[PDB]
Amino acid sequence: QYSIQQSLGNASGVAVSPINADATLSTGVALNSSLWAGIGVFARGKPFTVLAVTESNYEDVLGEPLKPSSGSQFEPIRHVYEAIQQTSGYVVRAVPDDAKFPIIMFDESGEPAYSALPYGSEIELDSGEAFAIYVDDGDPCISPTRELTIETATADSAGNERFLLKLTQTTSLGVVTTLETHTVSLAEEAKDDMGRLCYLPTALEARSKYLRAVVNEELISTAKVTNKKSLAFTGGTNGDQSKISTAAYLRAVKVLNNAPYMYTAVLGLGCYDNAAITALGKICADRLIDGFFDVKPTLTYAEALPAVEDTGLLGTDYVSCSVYHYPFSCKDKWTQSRVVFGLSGVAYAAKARGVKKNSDVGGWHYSPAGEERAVIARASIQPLYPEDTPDEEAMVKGRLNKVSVGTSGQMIIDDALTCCTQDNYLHFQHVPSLMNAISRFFVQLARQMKHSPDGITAAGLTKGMTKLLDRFVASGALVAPRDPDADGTEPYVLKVTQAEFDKWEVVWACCPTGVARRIQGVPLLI
Amino acid sequence: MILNNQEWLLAIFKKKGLTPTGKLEFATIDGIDSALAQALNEAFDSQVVSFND
Amino acid sequence: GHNNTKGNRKFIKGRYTANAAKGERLVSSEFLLTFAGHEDISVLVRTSQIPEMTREDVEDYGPNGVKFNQHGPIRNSGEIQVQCVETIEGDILQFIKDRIAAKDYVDITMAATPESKSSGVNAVTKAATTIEMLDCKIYSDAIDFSTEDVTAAVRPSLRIVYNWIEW
Amino acid sequence: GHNNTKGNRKFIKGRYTANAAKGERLVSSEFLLTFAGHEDISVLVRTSQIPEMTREDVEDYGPNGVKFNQHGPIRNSGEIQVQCVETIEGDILQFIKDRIAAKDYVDITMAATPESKSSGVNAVTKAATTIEMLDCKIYSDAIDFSTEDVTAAVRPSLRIVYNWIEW
Repeated sequence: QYSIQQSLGNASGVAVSPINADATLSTGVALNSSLWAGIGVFARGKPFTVLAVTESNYEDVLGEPLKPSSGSQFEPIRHVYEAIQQTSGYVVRAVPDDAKFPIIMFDESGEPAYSALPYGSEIELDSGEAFAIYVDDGDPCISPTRELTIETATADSAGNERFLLKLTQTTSLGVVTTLETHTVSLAEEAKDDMGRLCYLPTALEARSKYLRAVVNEELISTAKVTNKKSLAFTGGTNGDQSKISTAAYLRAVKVLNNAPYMYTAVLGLGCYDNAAITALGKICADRLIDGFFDVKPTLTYAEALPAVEDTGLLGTDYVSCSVYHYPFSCKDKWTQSRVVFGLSGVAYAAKARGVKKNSDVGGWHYSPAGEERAVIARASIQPLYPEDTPDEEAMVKGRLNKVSVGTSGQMIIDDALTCCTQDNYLHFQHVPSLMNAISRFFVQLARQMKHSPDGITAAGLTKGMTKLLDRFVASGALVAPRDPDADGTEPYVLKVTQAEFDKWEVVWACCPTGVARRIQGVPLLI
Repeated sequence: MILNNQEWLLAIFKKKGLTPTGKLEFATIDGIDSALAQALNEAFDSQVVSFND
Repeated sequence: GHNNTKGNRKFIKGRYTANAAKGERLVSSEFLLTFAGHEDISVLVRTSQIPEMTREDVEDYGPNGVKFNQHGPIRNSGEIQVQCVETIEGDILQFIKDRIAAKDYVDITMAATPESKSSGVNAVTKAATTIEMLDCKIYSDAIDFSTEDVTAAVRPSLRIVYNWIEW
Repeated sequence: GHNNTKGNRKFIKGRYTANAAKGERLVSSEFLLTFAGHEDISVLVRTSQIPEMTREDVEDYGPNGVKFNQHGPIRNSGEIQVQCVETIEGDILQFIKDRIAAKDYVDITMAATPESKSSGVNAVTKAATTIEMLDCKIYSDAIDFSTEDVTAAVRPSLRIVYNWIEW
């Protein structure tokens, strides 16, 4: 045996880092069965843009979870972590107005100048300044310090001058790590050792995920750069993130609305603003999609019911939107600190588990509630308001869902109701879900056959619908009518009515599968 | 989502229908002779003789 | 003649759609063996198998003649028959000679690689259809050579004994 | 019908090239036996074999029902079935008579001689495809004679037991 190094350099060897007394190892996996969406507040991230996060990116993208001691800023990341165990999704970040990002400007001689600007604003280069480098990622450099290093390199083959740009990260303790390195040339027409372009803005846009640059075209030609030691970004900060105005929330919701990624669920990740919830419900009803929302968990049983009516969801417009209430407490995963947060992303997990059962059409008839699909996996549960009992009938009248302890011992979601006051077989969760899935399939069918020599025709619209309805019958979503004498044995009836030549009409009826939720036993004695 | 009672309204399309009339029109075979006469000439074109005799 | 005959093709159509609802049927010609560190032989395999996946059974006769069969311990070790083709450079013979000369245990991976589930020129495997066998011993059988078999190619038969099945 | 179907012929082309990368496949009609000092009989052979090339196995049942198979001693001796054609001068019969009359041990070499790897009128052998048997005993079986077999030539069957395999 021989010596063992602690860190790897450029030599060929095997290194072992010192033993770490405390650390956590996490393993992830990727799956794209169903796509969710939402809004929230996080540590770092490009604000007001759609971000795609998987199980292996939700730490790099987004950021390190915020400490619960800050208050009201930790819920969204916990909801995202709970929901991401099934499939990936999309997130839009909302940031307060008093938020700035750092930037360093360079003089013709090469000295740096530090400043910060609001996220909305655009960089304007003062006369006498050659170029500026700023941070594209919405990451303030307060607790982790980011330093920039410049040194010279060999000149280009065609006589152009190039230099090395390096980025480093330093913690509060003093541990220094290396993030990125680049070869950059100020000349417009320059090439890398690998043949790629070395123009600073183009290279930074292409092969860097942290930095961007803006140059002044007039004075770029007669510019000189000298070697500089580590220079740290300053002035980049995030305002108080516990106080977010409704305007930012509405802007994030509007950003979600105009997205082409075609997700299949919308989630309220710890957002307890009524206007934002109503906007999210409007988005949910627009796209023929399911939706899950949550009321504030700290409210008692008595105050929870009016809080459901406070949001505008309760009515006939917003069908297939569910509201949950969870006044319990649990130990946080990252730090065992006894945090409280609601149930959003646990219901979606149950729905995704139900959907994964069928592979042809998805099997949307499975209800989210149940002791098998829906389980709450948390460390230790302690009721916030013991010796208190909810009024179950009032909750049912109020379209509020409840939770209960299962046979195994873990907490279970025991009901699934949508926000529809009328008695239309629609307050059951799956009944709108089947019809929404069929409607989406029909829309995709009708979009495709428009590009046909004839176009949209009544004869063409019947064959495809018969095929799709037969597939849905095969999956078990549609069943024959209960009374065979009064109604026919067919599960669905598809017919076309003529009327006049100009006006046609295509209609199909369906008999949805039932759910078993109330059971009664009657003992007797011989 | 236009939803009334338990029924949805999904889409409305525009369709065009054709109703025939008894009238008919057909072409004449008179121009085919002229077309053939013109086409025959391209055989003799693009032909050259190197030396006169 | 028969008074119970009655035709119903909606039922048959429903059965057809239900059967066709599932994706595909795996063709028996699509598989791959790995052989751990000797990955140059994977091309020459021509026949393989999947382990038994059974348990021992315990028989108990109760009162009167009542009998019950009970689950027992898992069966670990078994045999697998593998056939390979032979080249004119003695790849299979050299492999068998090396394996006999030095006592070794080799891990063998069996997986199904259909054409439908593939990207580019590389086959992609699924965890559901992948099985593994550890601590295997590779043995050979008699190899038959004969004239008047001008249309045939020599194919050694290999016998592999595994000691653990993992998935 | 099936929604999982997708065609990909680049993958199939890659598999075809990978299989064709190796040289050829040995035809079963190309071999040769030597029989040590009696090299005039090598022409008349018509069927041969390669020895078993195996090991004994030792079975041990661990705690609960866990079972392990372990390598054992090599197998030295075995049998090989060889068929020869018969001439009207009794070369094979005289050979068998002489072998029975005097107790002898003969070394037998089996090699593969493909037409592709040959120079001149002389075949060349490869160390990878050549195996040797030492201290062999040659025995005969019953030879069948019958009328109405006008289209067949008599083919005696030989049984050879080897005692060591070397390469």
